[PDB]
Amino acid sequence: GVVAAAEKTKQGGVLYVGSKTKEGVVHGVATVAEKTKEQVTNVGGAVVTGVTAVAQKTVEGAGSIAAA
Amino acid sequence: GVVAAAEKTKQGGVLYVGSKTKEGVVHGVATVAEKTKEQVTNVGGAVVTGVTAVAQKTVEGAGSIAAA
Amino acid sequence: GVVAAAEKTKQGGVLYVGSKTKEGVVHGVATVAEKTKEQVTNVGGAVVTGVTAVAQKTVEGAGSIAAA
Amino acid sequence: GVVAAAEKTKQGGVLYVGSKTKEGVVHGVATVAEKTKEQVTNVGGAVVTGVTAVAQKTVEGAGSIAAA
Amino acid sequence: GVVAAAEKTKQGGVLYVGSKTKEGVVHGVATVAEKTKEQVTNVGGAVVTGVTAVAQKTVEGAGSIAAA
Amino acid sequence: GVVAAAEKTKQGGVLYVGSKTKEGVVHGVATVAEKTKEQVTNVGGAVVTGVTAVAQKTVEGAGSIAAA
Repeated sequence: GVVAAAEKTKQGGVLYVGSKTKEGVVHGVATVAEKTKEQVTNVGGAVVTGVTAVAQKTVEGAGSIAAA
Repeated sequence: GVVAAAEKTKQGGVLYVGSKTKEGVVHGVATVAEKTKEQVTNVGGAVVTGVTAVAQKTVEGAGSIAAA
Repeated sequence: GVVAAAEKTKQGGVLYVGSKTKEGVVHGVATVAEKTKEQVTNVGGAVVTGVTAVAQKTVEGAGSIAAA
Repeated sequence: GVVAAAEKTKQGGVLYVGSKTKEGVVHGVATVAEKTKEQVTNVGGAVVTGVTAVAQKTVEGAGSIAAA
Repeated sequence: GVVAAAEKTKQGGVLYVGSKTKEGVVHGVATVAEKTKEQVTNVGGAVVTGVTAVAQKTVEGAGSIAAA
Repeated sequence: GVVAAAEKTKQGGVLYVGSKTKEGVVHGVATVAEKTKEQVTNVGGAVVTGVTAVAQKTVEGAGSIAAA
């Protein structure tokens, strides 16, 4: 087997973005393989894909991953 | 078997986005493989796929993954 | 097996971006390999993909990963 | 097996970007290899991808990684 | 096996960029190899990719890495 | 086996450069080698890729690395 865990505790801003382009296909996070036995795809934290996407102060949480 | 867990505890903003392209397709997070025996896709945290989607202050939780 | 974990605790700004370009495909973070036995894809913290994407004060959390 | 972890504790801006270029695809962080047995891909901290991306005071957390 | 970790504690501005150039593809940080057994990709701290990208006071956090 | 770690504590600006030149592809930090068994890619601190990119007072945290 394999193990992982996390927790959070706590005890105690303007931004301008105008987008402009005529074309672009976009992929966030990816991998590919033919003839491949153990394709394992793992993702955590904060992630998004968009022709525009913006990351103000985005992560206050915590985390981890493991495999194989 | 295989193991993970978490939970969250606690003891105690302007942004502009204008979209512009007419259409051009987007896929957020994915992976591909022909001829694959141990085909595993695993996902956590905060995720969306959309032509625009935005990540203001998004993650307060916690989490983790394992497989094989 | 493999093990990982993390936590957060706590005890105690203007920016201009105007985009302009005529075309661009964009991929955030990616890798590729044919004929691969142990294809492992892992990501943490904060990452986002867009023809524009901006990272004000983005990470207040903490984290780590391991595999194989 | 392999182990990693981290934590944050705490006890106690004017910038302009004008974008202008006519074309240029962008990729953030990436690597590639054919015939490759143990492709292992890992990332953390704060990283983002676009034709322009700006990193104001962006990292206030902590972390690390290990594999193989 | 292998180990890594880090932490942060704490106890206690104008700049101009106008971009102008006619074309440029840009890649943040990358490496490549055919015929490779132990392809390992690791990144930390703060890094971002753009045809223009600017780093005011970007790191207050801390970190390290190790592998294989 | 292998080990690494670090930490930070604490207890106790005008500049003009406007960009103009006609073309440039730019890569931040990279290396390549075919027929290479132990391709190991590790990076820290802050570095950013852009045809013009400016680093006022950018890294005030700390770190170091080793692998294999």
